[PDB]
Amino acid sequence: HWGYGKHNGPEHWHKDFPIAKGERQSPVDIDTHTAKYDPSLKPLSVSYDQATSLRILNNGHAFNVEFDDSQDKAVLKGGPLDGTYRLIQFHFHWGSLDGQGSEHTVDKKKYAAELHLVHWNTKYGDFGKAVQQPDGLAVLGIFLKVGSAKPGLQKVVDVLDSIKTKGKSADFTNFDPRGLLPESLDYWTYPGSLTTPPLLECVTWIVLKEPISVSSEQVLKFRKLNFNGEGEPEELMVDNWRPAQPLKNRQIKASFK
Ligand SMILES: NS(=O)(=O)c1ccc(-c2ncc(CCl)[se]2)cc1
Ligand SMILES: [Zn+2]
Repeated sequence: HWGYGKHNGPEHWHKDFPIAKGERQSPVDIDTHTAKYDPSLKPLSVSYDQATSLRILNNGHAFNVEFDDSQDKAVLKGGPLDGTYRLIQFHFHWGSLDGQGSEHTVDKKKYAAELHLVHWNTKYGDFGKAVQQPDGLAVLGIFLKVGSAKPGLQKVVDVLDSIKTKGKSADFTNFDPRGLLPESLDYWTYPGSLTTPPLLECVTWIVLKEPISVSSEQVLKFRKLNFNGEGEPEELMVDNWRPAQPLKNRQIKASFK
């Protein structure tokens, strides 16, 4: 029953999930002038050569591209992280209009969309145990702006017709998430949360500075998805983003000068 409408959207979530008003909630605004360069941050390691995508699912809130995480095949390491974090899924948040859609903001600027590559810390054995720990997850966040098409996204865009409604899934093998990465791995990092219920405070956020460009046609196809199930009243899957939350007692660190 939580969602993104007038009666069940982000300002209501605290009633079922009181941690919504917690001390390390996400997303946040990234104030680029107050983030401090941290020369001790190690370089980020994104090792996606052996990634094994399996399936694409409309879960009623976003679409997830799911990966085989039963072995160390697509891993994130380095940066602010200790140990090895395994890719489980990616998804996006987007707007009804190009002027909004991202969850994180940069000096209050909203991008058209935001990609989340979700990874779990292998020392906790599985995703469900990992989300109960303060260092359980690492989410790589990448902003999308509208301009030139992203060739590596098109395979995703073109399957969306087959998962229009909530609960639909489709086979989605051999998708290479390297084709969704900008050139630079310069990032900001801070401790935060899942940005949807249950809003668990288990995430090391790593948000890349360089956006990727996608075409207006690509993002228009995201906006034809539905929040509803098949044979229910059509409600377009748009504006599935949580707004910026208070920073509280946290510092955002930059990997670059
Ligand atoms: N937007 S986000 O990257 O912070 C993010 C990632 C993962 C989840 C969940 N995965 C399984 C869940 C219980 Cl079915 Se909730 C929720 C939110
Ligand atoms: Zn997300």
